[PDB]
Formats: sequence, C-alpha cells, structure tokens
Amino acid sequence: SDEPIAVIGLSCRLPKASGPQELWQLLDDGASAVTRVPADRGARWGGFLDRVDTFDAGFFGISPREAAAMDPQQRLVLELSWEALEGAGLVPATLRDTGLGVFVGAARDDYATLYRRAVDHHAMTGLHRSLIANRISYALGAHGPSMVVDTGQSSSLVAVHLACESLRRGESDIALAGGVNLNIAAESARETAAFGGLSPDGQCFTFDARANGFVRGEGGGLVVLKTLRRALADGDLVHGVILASAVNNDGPSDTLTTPSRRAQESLLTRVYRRAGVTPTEVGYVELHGTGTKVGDPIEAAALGAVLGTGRDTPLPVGSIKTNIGHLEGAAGIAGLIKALLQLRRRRLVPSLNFSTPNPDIPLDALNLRVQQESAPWATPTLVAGVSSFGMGGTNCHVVVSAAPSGPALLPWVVSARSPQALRDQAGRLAAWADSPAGREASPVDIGWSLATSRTHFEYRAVVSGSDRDELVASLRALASRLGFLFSGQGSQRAGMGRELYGAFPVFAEAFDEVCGVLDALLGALPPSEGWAGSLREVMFAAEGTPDSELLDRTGFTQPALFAFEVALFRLLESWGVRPDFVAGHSVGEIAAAHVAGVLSLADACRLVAARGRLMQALPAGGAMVAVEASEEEVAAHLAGEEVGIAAVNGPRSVVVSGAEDAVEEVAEHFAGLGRRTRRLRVSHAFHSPLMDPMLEDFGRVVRGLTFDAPRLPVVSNLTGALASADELCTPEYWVRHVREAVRFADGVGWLAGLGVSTFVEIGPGGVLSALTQECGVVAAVRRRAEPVALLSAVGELFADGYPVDWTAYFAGWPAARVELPTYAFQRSRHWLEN
Amino acid sequence: SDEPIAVIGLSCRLPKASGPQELWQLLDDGASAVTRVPADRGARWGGFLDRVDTFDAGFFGISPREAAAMDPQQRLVLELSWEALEGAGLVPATLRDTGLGVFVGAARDDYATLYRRAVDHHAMTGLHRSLIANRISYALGAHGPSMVVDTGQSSSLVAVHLACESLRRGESDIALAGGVNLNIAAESARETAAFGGLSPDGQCFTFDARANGFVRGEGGGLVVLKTLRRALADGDLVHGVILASAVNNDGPSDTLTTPSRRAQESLLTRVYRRAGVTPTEVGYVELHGTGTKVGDPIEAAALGAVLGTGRDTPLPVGSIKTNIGHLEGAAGIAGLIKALLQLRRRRLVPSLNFSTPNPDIPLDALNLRVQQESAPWATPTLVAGVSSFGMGGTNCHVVVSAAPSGPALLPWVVSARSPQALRDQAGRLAAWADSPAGREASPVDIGWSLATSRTHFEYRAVVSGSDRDELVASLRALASRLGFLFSGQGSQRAGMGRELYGAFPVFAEAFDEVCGVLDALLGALPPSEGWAGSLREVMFAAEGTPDSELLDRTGFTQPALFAFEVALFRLLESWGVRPDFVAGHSVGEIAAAHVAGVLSLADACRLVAARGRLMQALPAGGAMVAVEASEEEVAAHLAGEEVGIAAVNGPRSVVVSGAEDAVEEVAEHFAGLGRRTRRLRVSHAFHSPLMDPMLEDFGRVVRGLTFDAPRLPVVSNLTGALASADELCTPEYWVRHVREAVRFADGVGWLAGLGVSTFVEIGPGGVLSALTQECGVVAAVRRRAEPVALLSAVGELFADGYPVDWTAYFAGWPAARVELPTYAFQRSRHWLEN
Ligand code: NA
Ligand code: NA
Repeated sequence: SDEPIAVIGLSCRLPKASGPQELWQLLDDGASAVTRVPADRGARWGGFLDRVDTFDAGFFGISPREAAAMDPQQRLVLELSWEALEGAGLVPATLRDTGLGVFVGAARDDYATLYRRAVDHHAMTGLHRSLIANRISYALGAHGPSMVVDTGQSSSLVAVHLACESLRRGESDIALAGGVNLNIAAESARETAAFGGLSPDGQCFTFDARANGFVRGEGGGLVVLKTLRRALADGDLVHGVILASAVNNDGPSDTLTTPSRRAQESLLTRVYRRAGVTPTEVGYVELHGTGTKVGDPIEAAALGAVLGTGRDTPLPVGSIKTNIGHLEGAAGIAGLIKALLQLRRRRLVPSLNFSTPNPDIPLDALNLRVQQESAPWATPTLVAGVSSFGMGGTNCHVVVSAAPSGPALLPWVVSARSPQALRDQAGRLAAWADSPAGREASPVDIGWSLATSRTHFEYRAVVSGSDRDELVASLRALASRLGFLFSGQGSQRAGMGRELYGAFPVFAEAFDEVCGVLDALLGALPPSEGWAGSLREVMFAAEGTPDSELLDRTGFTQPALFAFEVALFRLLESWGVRPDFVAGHSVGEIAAAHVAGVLSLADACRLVAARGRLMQALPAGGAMVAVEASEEEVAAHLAGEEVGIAAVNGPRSVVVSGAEDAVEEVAEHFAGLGRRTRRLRVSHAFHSPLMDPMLEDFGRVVRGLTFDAPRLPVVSNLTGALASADELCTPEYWVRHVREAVRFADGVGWLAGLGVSTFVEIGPGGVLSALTQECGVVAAVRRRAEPVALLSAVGELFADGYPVDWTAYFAGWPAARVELPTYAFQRSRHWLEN
Repeated sequence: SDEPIAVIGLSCRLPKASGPQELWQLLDDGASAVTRVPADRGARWGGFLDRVDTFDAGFFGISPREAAAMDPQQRLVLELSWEALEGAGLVPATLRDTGLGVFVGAARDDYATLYRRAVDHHAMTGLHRSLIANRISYALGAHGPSMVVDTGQSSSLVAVHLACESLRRGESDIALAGGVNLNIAAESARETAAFGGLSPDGQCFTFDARANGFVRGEGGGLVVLKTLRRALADGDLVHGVILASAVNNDGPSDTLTTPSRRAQESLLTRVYRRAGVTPTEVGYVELHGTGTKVGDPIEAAALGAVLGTGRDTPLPVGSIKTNIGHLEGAAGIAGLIKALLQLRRRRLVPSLNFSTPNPDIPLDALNLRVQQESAPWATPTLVAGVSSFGMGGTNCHVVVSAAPSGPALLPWVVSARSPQALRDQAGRLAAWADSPAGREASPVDIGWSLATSRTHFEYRAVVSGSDRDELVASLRALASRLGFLFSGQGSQRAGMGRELYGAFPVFAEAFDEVCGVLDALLGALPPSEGWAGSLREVMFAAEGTPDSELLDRTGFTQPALFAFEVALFRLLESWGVRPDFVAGHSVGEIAAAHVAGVLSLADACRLVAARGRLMQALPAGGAMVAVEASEEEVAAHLAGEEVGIAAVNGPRSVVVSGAEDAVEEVAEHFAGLGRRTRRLRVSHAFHSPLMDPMLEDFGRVVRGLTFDAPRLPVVSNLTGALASADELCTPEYWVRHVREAVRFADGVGWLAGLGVSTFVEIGPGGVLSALTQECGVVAAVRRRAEPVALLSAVGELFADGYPVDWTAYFAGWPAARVELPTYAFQRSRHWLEN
C-alpha cells in the first residue's frame, strides 16, 4: 500500500539506559528503572535520568550562558541527534545543505515553568518548544521540514508517522523522528496528581489486577529514517522496516479523556490493511499499556477484536512503561525503540508488574498473552505493532518488521573535540573492542568503520597493528602547507621499497611502471658490464649480496632513488596526501621536477639513467667530506688556496667535493679547529670540478628532452629559491645542477617564507629531515618495516589536521559497516541561577 | 504536480475584525487595528481582541468551572471551528463519526503561565496545548488525525500544509486547519521585549525605512479544506484553491534566528514548480513581512530572485501585520485568510506603514511593489502566494488561486440554543437580509440555506411570506408522539383543497389520483341525477355556485373529505411529517384506515362512494343536535321514553340523531335546562335508527373488500379504544360504524394514555381540534389561505421538536447555497480566580 521506510539508526536516553545496549540489558534482565525522586530533584516515584542538568555545550559550540537558559530537552535532543546519526554510520557534516527533516514530539515545558517562577535574551530561544526540533536543523545545517508536534501522550509516535509521510512524498530524503519528555518542575507533578491518573504504588500494572494508574518516566529517543529503496541502494544497516503507520482520533468518546474501543479498532484495521499484514503474521504488540482501570481493558478489547480473532496462537503483548514509567510525550518512541531492539535481537523480553490478569480483560476470549520472560522469537519475517494514545484522543499505531583480505597493517583512527574527550573515546573503543560485541567484528571492519563512518574531530590519534589485542593495547595506552623534500644519494639502502611493494599495490604498480622504463635504459647501456637485469631485484636484494652491492654504483643508485620516490609520491596521492611545494637534494630534484610536471616519466628516466651512467664512467680519486662550518668560512678558506662546495646544508653544515687529497687538506683544517667532519661513502666527487668531463655529454642528453612549466611550485637548490617556469625549462639548468652547489638550507628558508609549516622527506630514511630541523619535520619512511614507518608519518600529518583519505587505505576490502560506540560527551552542569 | 485542495469555508477572530466581512472592512478601509494595551489587560502597543475572557460555555455543553480553568485559545478555536463549518454550509452533526482532521498551529501558553503564577482536575485538560486541536475533534466526534504543530511564527501555515497533505493521502476527507495566539500573560510580553524584536513605535513598517521590529497581535482563524474533486462533486462553495504548499528550514544560517535568503529562494522555486505556475502568472504575495531590519531585505531579495526576475510588471506585495500586528503562531492563517478574501473580492488592499522604501531593499532591481491603495485585480485566473517564517528557521509558502421558480410561500427557519440567542439570531439574519450582501441573495435561496445549511437547535421559529420585506419584518418582530385525527362531515367547505392544489404538486398529484378513482365510482352511480363530472370541480367551485351546492350532498361530501384528507396526509409525508397513531370522526375513520394500510385506495374509494350514495338515497326527515350534556344524562333521558346518541364528543358534549320531531323533543329538554344546543346542518340522521334501511346494502359492499392488519396503530371510535388487527378487518365492523355512536372523547383519552402529546386535525378546518382541547392540539388547515394555515401548523410541530424536512419543501428549485451569518454566541466571562 505505502512505500516501506527503513530505520537505519536510533538513540535513547531513558531511566537506567543511557543508550540502546544498556536499554537491552535493562529489558533483557526483566529489571525496573522506576525509583524514588532523587536528591537533586504516587508522585514520589518515577523513572529518572541520572542527571538532567549536565550537557557538553562545548561540543555543540554553545556558550555556558546560552546553555544555562536552554531547556534541558533541547540539550538532550542535540545529543540524541548526534548519537542517532553516528549509530546510522552517517558523518553529520555530509548532511549540511541536504533535505534532512526533523520531527519531534514534545508536550511539556518544565524548564520554562522553573524560569517564570533578571530577564536575558538567551531565554526566548532557550524556552521556546519549537527550537527542540529547529535547533537540530540549525546545528546540522538541514533544509528539510523541522517541527514539534503535540498530541499529548501519542506525540513522539505521531512525529514518526509525519516523518514517514515526508519521506514517502520526497519532501525529506532522510529524517530524525521521536520525542522527549523531562520531568523537571514540581508544578507538572501536582497537575497530574490532581487529575488523579497516578498509581499510588508507583507502578504501571499493565493488564494486571492491581492496575491503579501510571508512574511517570522521563527521557527521549530518535530513529533515523530513509525509504527502504534509498537505504538498500546506499548500503545502510537496516534495523527495522516501517510497513505502515496511522493516526486517528477517538471522536465521540464517553468523556474528553476516555479512550474509544471503536476508534482503536478502526485504527488497527486500517493500518494492518495498508501494511498488507494479517493477524497471524503479527508476532508482538508494544501496548500504550499505562495500567489504568479504564484504559487497560479498552486497549485489550480492541486488539482482541482485530488481531486476536484471526489467530490460533495467543498474541504476546507488553509495555516498556512497566520498566521505565510513562514518558508521556516521548512514550511512543520508547515503545518503537523496544520493538526495534526485539526485532534485531530476534528475542521478546518480559513485561513487568504482571501476575494476575485484570478481571475486565478476558485474555483467553481475546487471544492475547502478557510476555513474562525473555525468549527467542521466530516466524509465526518477524512483525511487531506499536500503539501510542493521547488523553485528547489522538491515537497512533506503527507496524514494524525485521530487516529483509585487506591491509596487513591496520590503522584504527580515533578523534574527539578535546584531549579529555579523546582519552574517553579511546577508553570506550578499547572496552567495546574487547567485548563479545566488539569480538564479533573484523579488526579490518572496525578500521574501515572508524575511517568512513565517524567525524575526524580536532584531536586525533592513529593506532596501528596486526590484530585486535595489539590495537586495543595501543588504545588503552592512549587513554592514559606541506613541503615535500625528495632525498639524494646517501639515502639509498639495501631492500629500499621492498616492504611498501609487498604492502601497497598502488606503490607496486607505480614502481613496476618506473622500473620498466628504467630497465630498458639500463639494459641498453648498463652501468655494470653484462647487466640486463631488473632494477627492482637490485633494490630489493638482501644487504651484502652481489645485486645489493650494485645498488651503491651511482649508475643504479640515481635511478633507484627516482623509482622509490615516484612510487611513494603516487602511493601518498592515493591516500589524499599531496604537497603544496616540492624541492629535492641533487637527484631528488629530478623526482620533484617530474611530479611537478616539468618532465614526463620517459624524459625523467632518460635524464637520471644518463646522469648516473655518465658519472659512473668518471675515474676513481673523487671525495666528499661534510664539514661543521658556514659557507662563508669554507669559501674564505678555499679562496686562499681541484675542490669546491658541493652543498650548503645549514648555516654551519657544508660538503666539500673534489680530488681526494685536496678534500683531505680542507678536512684536516676544520678537524684541526675541532669541528666535526665526516667522509661521505661516495664513488665520485659530486657537484665539483671532477664533474667537468661529463658536462658536454650530459648537456647533449638534456637537449633531447621536453620541459613544461611546473603545475606545483618547485624550489631550486641551484638558486636556493622558488624556480621561475623558465628556470627548470632550459637544458643548461640541469647541466649547472650536476656541477654547482646544492643550496639546500636556502631552499628550506625559501619554503618557510612561502608558509610551509610541515616538511616531509620522500625517500628511504631521514637524512634530509635531520638537515631541515638543523635548519614540523616528518620523514615519510624511517628498526621498523617501511609500512609502519609510513603509517606513523601519515598518522602525524592527520593529527596536525591534514585530511588523509583513510577510506582509500582500505581500497579493495569487502567492508562491512560495524556499530561503534557514539561520541564520549564531556558533560558539565548548566542550570538557571534560581 | 499535487492534487489541488479547495477552501470551502473560513472563520477568524482578529483585532477589530470578529469575522470575515468585518476583516474585509478593516483591510479595504486601509485601517490599523493596532492600539494600546486595554484597561482589563514597544510592548504598550498591540492588536487586541475586544474581550479574551468571554465564551459561550453553555453552547458547547461546558460547565462554567471547566470553562474558567480552560485556556481561552481552546475556547476561541471551538467557536472558530463552529463558525468555519457554518461558513462552509456544513451541518456539524453530519460530520459525527467521519474522517474530519484538525490541524492547529499554536506556539504559546499564556493561560497556563497565569495559572502557575488550589489545584483542581479541570486544569490538566484546560491547560494542555494538545486539547486546542483535540477538543474540537471530541466536540464534533471527528475520527481524523487531530494535532497541534509548533514551528514558532510559521505554525499556523505549516498546519495548513499538513492538512493539505492528509487530504491528498486520503487520511482526512475534510480538514480544519489554522492556528491561534492570545497575548494574555505579561511574562510573554517581557521575554519578547528582552529578545529586542519589538518596534518601540508599535508598528510593523513592512519594507519601509522606519523598519525597527514588529508589534504583537493576537487572534485566530481556520479554513475548511477538501480535495477540489470532492468539493465540486459535493457542490460546495469554493473560496480558493490551494495548488501547492511547501515547508523547509533555513539550515546553516548566520545565527539560529537569522533568516536565510538561500532557503527562502529554494522554498519558492520548489513550491511554484509543483503548483505548475510561472512568476508572471502570480498576482500578489502576502509576505511574512514583520518590519525587522534583518528580515525585510532577505525576504525581498528572495522574492525578487524567484518571482520578480521572470516579470515585466512589478509584483505587488503586502502584509496584514501592518493592520493587526504579528500574530506569531497564528500569523500565517491571518495571511492566508487575507489572500482568500482578496481572491474572492477580486481586489487588492493597502499594506500600511509604507511611504519610503528600505534603503537595503532595491524594489526596482527586484521588480516588486508595496500595495498602497485598494484596487481591482485582473488576470496578469488570479494567483496569490503566502509566506510564513519561524524564528527557528522553519518556513512555509502556500500558492492559492481563485475558484475555477420555487414555492410562492417561503419559510425562513431560524434556531438557537436559548431564547436570548434566538432573538439575536433573528436580529442578525434581519440585518444581513437588509444589507447589500443579503439583497444580492434570492429569498428562495435564503430559505433553502436556512433549511439545509444550518443546525435546527432547541429554540425554533419559522417566519413565512412572499418577499424579503415581509420575511425581514417578521424576523425584526421575533427579535423583540403525533396523533392524526381525521375530520368528519361538517368540516367540508366550498373550495376545500384548491389552494393546496395550486401551491403543492405532491398534494395535486395525490389528489388527482384519489379524484380519478372516485370520479369513476360517482360517474357509474352518481348521487346527483345526470352527473358524470369531476369531484375536483365540485370541491374547488366558488361558494354558492351550483357545483358548490353538490358538495353538501353526503354522496359527494364523504368522498370529498376522503380525497382532501389522503392528499394532505401524502403532502405531510413528503415533508417528513407522519403520525405515531391515527383516528377519525365517522368518515374520517375510513381515511385513517386507508393510510394505516387496512384498505387499498380502490377499496377505500369504493367504501366511501357507496357509504355516501346509500345514505343520500334515504328519505328526508332526519336531524342531529349537539347537546351540552354527559353521555349518562342523554342516555338516562332517552331510556325513560326513533332517536339515539350519534356521538360522544366530550364529558359534556353529545350529538343525538334520528326522526326530526323526536330529536327536537330531546333538544328542548336540554335547552329548557339552560344547556347549549345546536341543530347540525345535515341531510340525514347519521349514526341513528334512520341508517337501519341501508345497512344490508352497505354490508354487501364491505363484504366485497379486502382488509389487511394496520401498519400504524388505529384507535376505533366504535370501541373508543385501540383497534385489534381483527377489529377493522371484518365487514361487520364497518356496518356497525355507520350505525352506532362515534366514541370520539374515549378515543382521544385512549391516545393520551398511549403517550400522544400532540393531536393534529387532518381536514379542512378545526372542528375535531376544538373538540380535543374541550377534552398539544394543532389544526393542519384552519381568514387565511390553506398553504399559510398549513405552514403555520407545521411551523408549530417543528418549534415543539418535530423533525420537519424543510429541505423537501424546496424540492424542484435550482437552489444556490448562500452565505448566512454564523451562530449568535451568548458569551459570559470565564476566568481564573487569581
Ligand atoms: Na478519548
Ligand atoms: Na534562520
């Protein structure tokens, strides 16, 4: 009859049940939440929340003074809206500017009564009942219809009907529906006592002979609704399907507040018809079930006539009001949330306060039974009815049915809006993860869920590992402008890239593409006589094997660093990690120029293959020494005498390069002054006069290439400054670059001045990052496996506010969404002064 | 896009406009209803109702003590519901047990605030906002959905959207929609002052440079809605057609309470699309238009962008808030009711408080104009938009368009629930009838409307006449178990039935059927030698003509009374007037027996034709004298001596009958005692020994007939008691009936004892009714025309609570429904003690 509506999420704050797991534990244990009026606060009994005065104002950007003048019901529905959306796995910011509708039942204003028993401008919006719905719309930036409905004690279930209808019209594409009722003012206690409806025993004796009125309850709840069609298509978890809902009024009843059997019968008949569902197919009804002498028998008689008649098994029935009291305005949504929990647990739970049937309720003639124990529930799909009736005669009935090998290294992402909240979130995720429930879930699905189904708030941590116990232990511990700098020779290492290649197919595919082009060039003109092998085997071979020794010949070293840096750049791209600026030390400037678009892969491969091969053919005798001394000292010392400055790496760190003997003369000068000096492990004197013989040959190679203007800004370590388009686009630039000093420190200075806050080194360790602090610094790949060093670095960019695409880390896993705990609110007291 | 929705009715209680005619007079005059806070009661200004404390509790069956504890807003919406249904021409009792839905916008509880600043059980329902809707449902016994919506200052127009959607789903078949806002508590004045939104001048300067906030207004209104399809089919007056409506929320606005241009634009675009209506086709927009500096320009900018852009003529706009203030919760329904009045008057009316455009509102660039004078409005059908916006961001827009020779003697039926209310109702109907408006209406249409489109309350009058001036003068004067007794010989009169026959085709058709059968019998065996004429010509001929003299020959007299009585019985049947008991004097017992089903028309015609003919053939010499004396005296006097008792008409009224000389001997006996005696004008001594010669002949006629058991109870004036089935079903009964005394007084006694409260005489005057009081008595046809005497008698049965079908009086008139005044409430003060 009507398009079905999926529930894809829910939330609740009920007496002794501060979420849906807790609610199940109260109901499954057959426990009462009814108690005596707490300290802080038939009417000396009720179902109470623990606190009604506390709220995380800070989380919603609400000032303590706005928060103090704000109805606690508005505060509670902001929290439940956030929790319901998290429970559905929706990141709330993606609903900004969308058609999300908010439909809330609320029939009581106790906070406003307290305030009216020093008038400021927060009171107007703090005390107006319409803002219970509209403040949600504002906070989420939702454009759907946003309204409060008042039918008294059917309000929250009428709100669900209106939400369902808005979805079936296409007016809303998603809706929050339910209600709230907080019993804060003594005035509302009296007026209900003086009407006479309260049980002097403080129990709803639902369908039972003691039936003598109701006991009050407070709290709230919401469901998240979509069309079943839209929810399937979007892959949401379906908790339940609303097949139909109906609203009517009693009309001409004996008094204003006497219920009508005829109206209730007419309601049930109509709604079960549109739902297309017979009485035998219905497995359970959540009653209005308040335990009043007039009301209990009329509700029983109507259900018997419509749903008991068609049957051969008694219809089980029950009321959560026997557990939590009568939530009045929010009574219906409590009832629906119990039916949805029953549907997904595929269990029924006790109705309390029952032992002897009401004499006026002939259960056998009606073919009904009060559910008195927990029990499995099976096909008579499962179907449940929920009734909610208002004292002015507006009745609602809902018919709801049951719903119709990944990375080796696993990141668990966690965040919150304060340090204390992040410690809590970690604690809570630890505890859940360790739980029966948590242990059901794959650690890959948990990861995926943390990455894709949660907000990345301001305070972030990433924990990583191979299994649950490691991830959990790292959570328990927690509880208690990007500048890419590409590495140069000296940063190569045996096995470089092998672990990344094993872990990450994006790396492995980019790497085999680069190595494929380079293999052809090294094959044509090898820098080892005979060699027509694989560059990948040279790079990945174990330390001290023959292949591995080839890695230190500059003819292989320069291509190896190029392939490693490009593959890593591309892996980072697939995770949304990309630079604002690039720069490289010596051969790393070719990778920089490549990823900035100056050179095609083919031309960059040709350039680095020749750069290496033409340098390897130079004769023995070349040396380089790092000296602790300023450029000005080393150049003053050399001017007073084959040798020159290969690099200016810091205000007191220079490399001198040339004929071994002349280099050793300058070394013992600085050493003699008591400065640190280090002989570099190099086959040749890079960036020195000894390069002079290969410049004309190299110059002929670079004149065969194409240079385009960079698409990313590039800093030149030749000029020590930002490169003009025209700088990097002349063959001559790249000949000068071989020969003259690498102005690495001035480069780092120039990038700072252009607003780089974080420097990340792209290459196989941390040489260029020691250098940079020495002038945020993270080394992309530093004792630990490459995937661990990489995730730790990307973890640090994320914790500093970089938008890492954690979802793409999980690409190619059959991801199952998993139900994680909701946000760890950090609640303070916010209350009127008198 | 959406099924269109007809408005078939409306009502309003607004500042200085206590209904829709008054509202038009305020708006058309370009007058302000804004004033200073009255005596009894920027915040020393507002639009106020005259009284908020008065209500007709009595009319709704509400006790003064329930009424005192009841929110005036609930009281006001009961009155507006009754007035809206009367305005639509619906008799509310016909909506009992139907699908009527009630959707009310209400965002304020001032009465409850007064009460909370001696706790009784009327307070619970008196102070709960949900009963604003539900109490209507209860009072009308309606089963449709019944709810209050709270979106703050858009509530009443959202209520209309929800009502439209319930009608398009088929959930409601008719709906009441609108809202209410009463400004009763000082507390709500302060909280709005302290938010800062109030104009310190007390005016909404809508779209004007002084724009400095709003002034408060109070009141309420309702529309009556149906699908346009259902309303056409039912022949309702259509006031307006709702083509589409839409609701959205501002979403992420600068603050909670800042309106959104983008959201307003999106709303308009969407709603005009579904309405299938271009910007050039729209003729006017009723703005939210509150006269706030932030709000005025955003509303102007959004309307310009969506509706001003498409145009080449400026869009006129205005706000009733410039007349009556800001009704907050009920602001929208006021706005819609202004647009509907514009649509049906086909006029636009001034927006007040305008002279200089707001500098932030570029009217020319936007292509809008503030309506500043009354003026005709023509095709650019007419189409108007209505906007209503809530401070929490929920916006509503409605697109509404313009709608797509009888009885000679006229009854005006009028009723009310008290004598004072009936005097008022008559006064008000007089005044309206005399008005330009009233004078538009046919006096036949007014009659028809009073009969078919109003409740027949407990205190009834009928005024009748030939034209407006006579009917009106009779209203101004007003302002300051049925037992049918059929007449016998002596009640005939020249022209009997001629006026009824001229006035009432049901009489004329029943009469020509009876006369047709009798003409054949009198033709076969005439009681005047030669006669083969028409019985109708004998009865209708002028006094003292030859035909008229035939009417007094018992051979014609007995058939004439039979035809007149049967035709009149059938005319009364067609007006729903029918007996519980029948009885007749002598020949009237044959009509009684006929309409009770004992005899077919053919058999009753044969019986009365022969009864008359066989008696007319008896010789001259017979006499009858009515004597003032008991049966016991006359029988004691006759026993001590040709003559007998023809009738016992009362405890001291007997007729003696027989040989003229013996009758005259008994006459002068009673006269001699000083008793009244009257010689009857009779050809024969009826019910005497002189009948003895025709008994065997008559006995042969009655033995040819068929007698069935009566379907109505019949009293026999032979036995003076209820007849057994078997009594009237023997030929012998009807021979005895000719011969023995008519026990008329004992008959009247027997009918009293069976619970007859009203005796109506069926025949051409009042003989049997003098007799009956002498033992309620109305003569159906007594100086005045037969139709006037008949309507006066039927008027009296109606005033005593008989359900006369006045609608059928008007059968065969092209009836146009006419808009009559609504119920004259008689209001008393009902208020809290402190
Ligand atoms: Na009721
Ligand atoms: Na807003």
